[PDB]
Amino acid sequence: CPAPPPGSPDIRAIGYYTDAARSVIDPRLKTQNDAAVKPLNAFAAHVAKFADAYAKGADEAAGRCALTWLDAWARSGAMLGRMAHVNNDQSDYMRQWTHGAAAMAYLRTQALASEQQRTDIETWLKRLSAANLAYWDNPKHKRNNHYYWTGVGIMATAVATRDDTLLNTAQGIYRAGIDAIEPDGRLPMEMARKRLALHYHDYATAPLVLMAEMARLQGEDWYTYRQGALERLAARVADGYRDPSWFNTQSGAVQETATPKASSGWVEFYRLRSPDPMRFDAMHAAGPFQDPRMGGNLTLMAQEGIVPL
Repeated sequence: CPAPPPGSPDIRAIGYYTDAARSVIDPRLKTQNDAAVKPLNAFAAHVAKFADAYAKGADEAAGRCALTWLDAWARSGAMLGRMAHVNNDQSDYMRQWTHGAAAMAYLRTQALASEQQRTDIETWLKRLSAANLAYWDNPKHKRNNHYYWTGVGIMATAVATRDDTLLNTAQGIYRAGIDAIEPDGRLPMEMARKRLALHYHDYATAPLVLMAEMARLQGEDWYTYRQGALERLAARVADGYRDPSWFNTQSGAVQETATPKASSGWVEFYRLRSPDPMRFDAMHAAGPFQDPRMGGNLTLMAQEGIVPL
């Protein structure tokens, strides 16, 4: 168990896209963004590592290691300060993604927390939840995938705290995504990303499924809501990787060749829930998948459960 990095209240992230469709990256700005947010990404990467090692069994130390990192940032009031904007709201997005990754690690290692630790972390996770959720009160922020990733931290905090109010708002974020699916299967805000249209349909499917799976922790079958819709979106994503023909036309760009990776590991869960599961064998074969912002190892979590008992 290493030592936790500093939990600054303040974030200064850097947007790195150059075109309106937010699909062409500036390399100079991505390297600058990577360095600016190295401690946020490092915090998520370790605290998920500690959870994966915990879920391997016979390693209560790793679980208690993450709870030390999470408790340290809790008392630092980390990420609750200034979200510095330079050329966009990339800092806000990092708070959304880092909160999620944090809330997942606490959801997964919760059982080993002391009472000083449960109080510190949960109070922090709810005080983050309020912050990230207040961001989306401004109607000028389109509620695209970014909105649905905010639900990862809200949902995990809700289930971890057993807060029925946070459960509903979290359900509202998921349902808002499911409602955004169009009859042809498209999410029009993800479809407007051109050469990354498939990629962002994939990236949009990840928090929706993961939210639905944590709802299973409380016996709720969220795939019931607007049943069949998420299948349509999930199907196009699986179709797009074999043949990007549809995505090419509906986006007006030639999709960017790419193998499924990391966040696209939502398919490890959804294939257990779909009516037509063998359709996702090709994506499943690209595994295993691991993503700190969704809790860690999605392939194992789909087999052993999000929360190891």
